[PDB]
Amino acid sequence: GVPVLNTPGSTQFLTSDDFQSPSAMPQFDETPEMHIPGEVRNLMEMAEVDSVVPVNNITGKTKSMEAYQIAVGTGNTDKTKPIFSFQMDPGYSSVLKRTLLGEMLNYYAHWSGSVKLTFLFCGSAMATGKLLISYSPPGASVPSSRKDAMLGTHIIWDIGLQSSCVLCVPWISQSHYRMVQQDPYTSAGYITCWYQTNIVVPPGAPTSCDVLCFASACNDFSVRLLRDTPFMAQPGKL
Amino acid sequence: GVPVLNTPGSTQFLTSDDFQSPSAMPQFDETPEMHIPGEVRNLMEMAEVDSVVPVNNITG
Amino acid sequence: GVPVLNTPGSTQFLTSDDFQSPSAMPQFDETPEMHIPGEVRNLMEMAEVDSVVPVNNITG
Amino acid sequence: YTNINFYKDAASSASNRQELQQDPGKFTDPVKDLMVKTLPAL
Amino acid sequence: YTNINFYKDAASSASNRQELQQDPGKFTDPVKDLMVKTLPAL
Amino acid sequence: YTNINFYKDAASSASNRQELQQDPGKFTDPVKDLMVKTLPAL
Amino acid sequence: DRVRSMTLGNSTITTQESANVVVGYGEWPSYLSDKEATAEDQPTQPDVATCRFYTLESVQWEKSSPGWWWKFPEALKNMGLFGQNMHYHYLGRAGYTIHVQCNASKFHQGCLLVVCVPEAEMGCADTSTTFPATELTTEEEPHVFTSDSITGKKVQAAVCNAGMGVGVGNLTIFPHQWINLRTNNSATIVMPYINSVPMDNMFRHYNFTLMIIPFAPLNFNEGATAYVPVTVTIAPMYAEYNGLRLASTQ
Amino acid sequence: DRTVANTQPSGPSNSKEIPALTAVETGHTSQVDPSDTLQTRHVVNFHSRSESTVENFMGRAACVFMDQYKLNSTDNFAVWTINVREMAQLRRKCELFTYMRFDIEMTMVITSCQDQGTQLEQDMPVLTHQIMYVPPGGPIPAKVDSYEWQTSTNPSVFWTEGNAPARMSIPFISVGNAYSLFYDGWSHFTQDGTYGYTTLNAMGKLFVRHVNKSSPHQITSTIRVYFKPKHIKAWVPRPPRLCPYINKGDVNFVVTEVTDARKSITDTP
Amino acid sequence: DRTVANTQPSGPSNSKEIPALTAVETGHTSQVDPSDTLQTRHVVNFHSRSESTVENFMGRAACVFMDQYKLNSTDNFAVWTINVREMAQLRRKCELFTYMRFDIEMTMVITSCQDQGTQLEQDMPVLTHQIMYVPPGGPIPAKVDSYEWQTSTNPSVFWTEGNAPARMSIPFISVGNAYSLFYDGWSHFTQDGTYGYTTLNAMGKLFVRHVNKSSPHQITSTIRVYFKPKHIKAWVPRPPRLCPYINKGDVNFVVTEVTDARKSITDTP
Amino acid sequence: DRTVANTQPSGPSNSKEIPALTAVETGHTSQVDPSDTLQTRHVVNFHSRSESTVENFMGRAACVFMDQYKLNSTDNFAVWTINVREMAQLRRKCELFTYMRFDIEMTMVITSCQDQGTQLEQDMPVLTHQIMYVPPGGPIPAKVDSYEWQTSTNPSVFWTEGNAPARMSIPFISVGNAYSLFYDGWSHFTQDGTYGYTTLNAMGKLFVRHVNKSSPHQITSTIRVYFKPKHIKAWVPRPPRLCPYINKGDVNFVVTEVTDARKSITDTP
Ligand SMILES: CCCCCCCCCCCCCCCC(=O)O
Ligand SMILES: CCCCCCCCCCCCCCCC(=O)O
Ligand SMILES: CCCCCCCCCCCCCCCC(=O)O
Repeated sequence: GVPVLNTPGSTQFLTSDDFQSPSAMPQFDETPEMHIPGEVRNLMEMAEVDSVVPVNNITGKTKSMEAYQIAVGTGNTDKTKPIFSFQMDPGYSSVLKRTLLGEMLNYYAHWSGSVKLTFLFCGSAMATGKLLISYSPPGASVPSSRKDAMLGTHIIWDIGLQSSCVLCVPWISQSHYRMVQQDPYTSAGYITCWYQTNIVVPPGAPTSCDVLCFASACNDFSVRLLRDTPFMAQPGKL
Repeated sequence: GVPVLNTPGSTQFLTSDDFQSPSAMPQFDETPEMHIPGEVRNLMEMAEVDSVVPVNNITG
Repeated sequence: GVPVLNTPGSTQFLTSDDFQSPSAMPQFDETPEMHIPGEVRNLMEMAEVDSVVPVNNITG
Repeated sequence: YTNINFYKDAASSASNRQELQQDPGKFTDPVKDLMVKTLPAL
Repeated sequence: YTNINFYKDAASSASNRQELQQDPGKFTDPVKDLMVKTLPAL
Repeated sequence: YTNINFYKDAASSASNRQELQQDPGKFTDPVKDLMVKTLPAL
Repeated sequence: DRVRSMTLGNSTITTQESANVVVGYGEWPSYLSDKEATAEDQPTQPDVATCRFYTLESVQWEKSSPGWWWKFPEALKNMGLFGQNMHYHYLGRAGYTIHVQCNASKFHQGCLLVVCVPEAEMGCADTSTTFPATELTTEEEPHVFTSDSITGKKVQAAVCNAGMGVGVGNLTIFPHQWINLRTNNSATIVMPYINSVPMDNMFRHYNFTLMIIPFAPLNFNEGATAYVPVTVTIAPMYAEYNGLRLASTQ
Repeated sequence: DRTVANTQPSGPSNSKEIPALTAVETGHTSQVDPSDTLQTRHVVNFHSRSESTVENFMGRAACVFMDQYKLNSTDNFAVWTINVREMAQLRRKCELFTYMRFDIEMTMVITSCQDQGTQLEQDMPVLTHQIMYVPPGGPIPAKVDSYEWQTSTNPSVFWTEGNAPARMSIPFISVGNAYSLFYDGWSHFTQDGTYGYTTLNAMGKLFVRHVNKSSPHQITSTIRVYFKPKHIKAWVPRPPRLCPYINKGDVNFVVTEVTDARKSITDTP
Repeated sequence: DRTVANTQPSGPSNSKEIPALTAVETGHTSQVDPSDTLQTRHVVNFHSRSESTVENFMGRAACVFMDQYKLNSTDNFAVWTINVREMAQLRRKCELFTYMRFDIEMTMVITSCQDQGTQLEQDMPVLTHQIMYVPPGGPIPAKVDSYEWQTSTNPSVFWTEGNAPARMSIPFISVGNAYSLFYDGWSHFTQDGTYGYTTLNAMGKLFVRHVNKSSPHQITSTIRVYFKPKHIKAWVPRPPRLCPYINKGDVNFVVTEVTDARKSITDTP
Repeated sequence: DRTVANTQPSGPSNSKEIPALTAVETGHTSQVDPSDTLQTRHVVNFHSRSESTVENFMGRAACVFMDQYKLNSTDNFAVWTINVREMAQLRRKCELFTYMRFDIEMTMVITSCQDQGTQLEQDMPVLTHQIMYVPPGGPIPAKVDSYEWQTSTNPSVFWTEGNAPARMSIPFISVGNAYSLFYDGWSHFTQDGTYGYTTLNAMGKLFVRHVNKSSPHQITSTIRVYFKPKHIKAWVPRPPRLCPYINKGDVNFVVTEVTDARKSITDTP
């Protein structure tokens, strides 16, 4: 007859608890294990893998293959205007919301780390050109000229044999963590591209080419708070 | 007054559980054991024994 | 089946008690601490600080 | 745990569910004379 | 008892109600130069 | 506590929530030949 | 590093512009061990006869081509002694190396994605019924995707979802390589055996699916060659078979 | 529980090293760090990827089944085939891997409510419920008072209302070496039958009933089951499902959109 | 918990050894292994015969008795002679051995329900039940308020409704060295009386009743008893019973069929 | 647990030491002791400042929320944004410091009562309640039978009435290094939006509902939540709030009086 006193919180079911429970099947023998290649252990490994980003999310292209194609041209017209522009925020920006990084980010409410974006030039081997890609830290309006975009984190890409260049955002934030949802207190910056030089092609070559972008997380990325994804809904019984 | 917290799954009866229970008859003395030939211990021993198979299971 | 006997005072909520309780969020990682100047530890430190006294509390 | 008895009586104990002992020779081979598989039976 | 934790998490622990540490010098004496009670202040 | 098992069965145990092991090289770097970041890829 | 040479059996493949080969998940294919074995018999292990390159039919990459898919290992039947052993054997194990060839001049542009999806499951266009097995596998010609929603007792071949109900751009998680006409003209992927059971019947189970989807459309000017062929070559490796009986006519 | 990598100081550099330039046709993901392309200071990172693990991600209960049985023909008991493809919330999470091994920790919640009628005057004692798991191939009851209810060998749980919810643990009970969520094959060897993962799913059925024989007026009850996977191992990560689910049996879907439409290519909200 | 035997490699052989040939008139079962007649590889078997043991096979509760008693003459209490030949589910399992020693772990489930009447307005407190085991030769109660109910020496259990089911353990209480399930003899020495196993069964009776004296309206209760054998030993295995049971007292049966009829000798479905 | 300082003996003194004289413009508080200006004896003080600590001061439960939900549209469930600025009793205590780190130990008390109606004859079983904490950004239920209630990832607690009150523990879940009770800033970078501490408060919502589907007659329930901070650290002490609170969102106030009026300067009651 050991004297015991019950404490508040007894006889309750909490989803996030670890308690021992009696086994329904006693002394069951399981099948021997086998080595299956490709064992994932953490969910950040999937985030690190590169995925294509639907930059051209304009109307009429969200249900086709043209959403991933960033068109480039060779001309004298509109050489002072941005090629593309979007928000750096991975959580809610439509451009990169549904990517592999975004999908895993929508199961969490906090995030931190750095993100890297690479660009592939899908054009003729004889074509050559240069491009300027810049990241503007938050605190000012979106840049409207290349003079405004050359005062931030920028890299000059020379198209050639390598055919790919990587841009890294170096985690400039006031706090240690940011919020996946849109909140004015914590927000990222903007990504913009500009023409360093025009694209020159020899006679007999296609005039227009395409560029594709890939986004992935760095080795210092982490997520702390756990929530449910907002991309799934069940109206009725299946 | 040791503080304890009840866990889900209490006050239930599961057929396949092993728990100690109070004895109805305390200090009962059983009859001494005796050696009875033919002690089965596993149910696969009976399976190993050969048995006739009704192959001709046709009607009648 | 350890025999236990409940004692009076069980299944009650007292405001001034210290008991362990299950955690809603398991294995959560908190933000690293930072040194913030001006850490109060006892409430008598605030009492020791001098304050102005409204002696002339007359009407108006 | 799993080896502590809180009751004096022996019947007030858990079942022995981790014992594995076999002896199929009682039924499969009841012959008095030894028979070799390689050698002919008769 | 009173020093045994039955839960792995650190937040699932009792409050620290037996700690007594004080430092009134932060607020009572914030002056850069030392002041002696016996000696005149100025 | 936290390391005592009151049940013989292995499935009747708490979840392993304090294990941290990673291997991103399986997916990030599946190439047969080693690639150096400083050196050109091709 | 561009040049590479692969020799298996009595066949050899030579390439002058290519990238480093990709091993699936970092594990080279091998033979089953005794501890992981479950069968009780002596496996037959042909080496030269059933492990060599087999060149499939080629296809033309037109400007409006949406893509193609193949469902191995059934596509490898009736070719050589690999298919013949399949008919007479209930169980089998094998590994594969996939080489895809597509060449163009310096005045042509375009990009291709080559990816192997393990245990890819295809849904029907009509959600309330199922499709015949002919739609998934034909064993002679590649099945083509489409750029619009289709109807009937057929798979949803829309390139947007790829027939699996997932984003087309997220397929890079699986082992893959890219074929950019400006840089390379050949892609090689080595895949190990991946299955829940150590061995399984080849005919009724489709281990993996090879999908080629053009992200960048092919474009060229007048006077250039308009017929660009795409050829796929696969070679089984470490073939093992257990269980011998009468041949299965299928 | 180790932390993430720290940042190393960098300075101006002019040389032939090209960390930024790479080739994406090889199939390799670049390992460039922010220090490689910018001038950075030295910071010590104590952040840990402790909640991103598969075990912690899957370690939370989710609803899998819901049904109603009444006490006053076939409405007095409920029958459920044990499958994890009936609730979208848990189906999406478990379809990110091809093969998985795990041990479930099932729990149930049972509630009862009197039905609205003209006459409601009644006094009833406490209620008791029985849950029986029939192994595959076992006899299935056809009536509330059928002979299968006496569980000589099958497991059973009896839970009187008012107490804590019942909980049980089940080990790995798959014939193969793992649970195959996606199966690309046909049941028959002639490439016929049922195409999908239904062939490999051979889990048994579950039966719930009221122990009390009768009540003066009708009473209805609802049972909800929650599953928590533990001791979990995963293989072959898969992309998330974009399109909403249509039917539990198959993976049929409708054409959807990759991302939300924007006004223009250079439109920043 | 050892595993089963592994397979050893074999090769082609031509010699005078004849493992396959044997004689079945000797009464010995052949010990031929698959390696002896075929060419086999080497495999390591980790399968264990852990659930085929008698203790694990018998280690599961089964229903043995069911009856109803009412609260408002002889209907207020129930009388049961303790026998294991009343439920077919457990009778078939325990008739595979001639002699057995075991210790039971009995448990009971008690439910109550109000009876359907014209007037049902009543308010009643919780109910309590008493179960008494009368040793062989002891006085048997004849009324609910009889004097035998005060258990000076007999065991008793009181269980208020709403709590966990009661459980008790009983040791080996047989006069002989084991429980004789099958007895081929007559009670009297003149080869007369009752033929069967009823003579050796001398177990006592069980009595259940309501502790509460009366209720404004009739209430009925049902008790179910489950037995789990533990610390079990078995002797003389017996073939399973083919024909369905007819009467609890004896082993009388009707002529049945060995196997299901097939179309022909060479008919494969 | 040390004691306070003891008193030291003093005697008559005539010298140039001036402990009493000081300057208050320096910003330093004088450290004069009673022995310095008077003749005192020697006493040993054993008094300890053990209950003046911040941890003990904050270590007591306080009510933070109260609402009603009914069982019979949007009245069947309650929604609460987790904030500590709704009850004056705890708001005043927690506004004495600018920044604070603490771990709460929440508990709930749930009571139910039948509503007064013309017809009150009903018999109902025990009631069960569910409490779900939606993380920030998570979907919010819009109906009692909505799909968000199946907590695949969100935490939940089920408490049957009649048992002990439920209790849970929550760790430090702030993005920053501490909880900023007072924030002197604007949400937007253009000095617009909402001014106050509401911008930094990003805590999630709480949902409570009835598990039982329906009742013959309406029943209403009330839930009260209590918070106890533990493992607490405080910074930047602040003066107590004089004026009574007006609105939870902001710190708006009305002009009040410093002290109670007296008759005259030399008036002693
Ligand atoms: C009610 C008491 C007995 C309950 C027995 C346990 C319930 C049986 C469920 C076993 C299968 C669990 C895992 C299957 C998941 C899957 O099919 O992928
Ligand atoms: C109700 C409390 C007292 C109960 C006493 C225990 C019940 C008596 C049963 C004893 C016999 C058990 C084993 C007999 C089986 C058999 O007859 O073969
Ligand atoms: C009902 C079970 C789940 C309950 C989850 C815990 C409740 C969430 C509250 C977290 C915030 C606590 C501290 C916030 C105080 C503040 O805002 O200053």
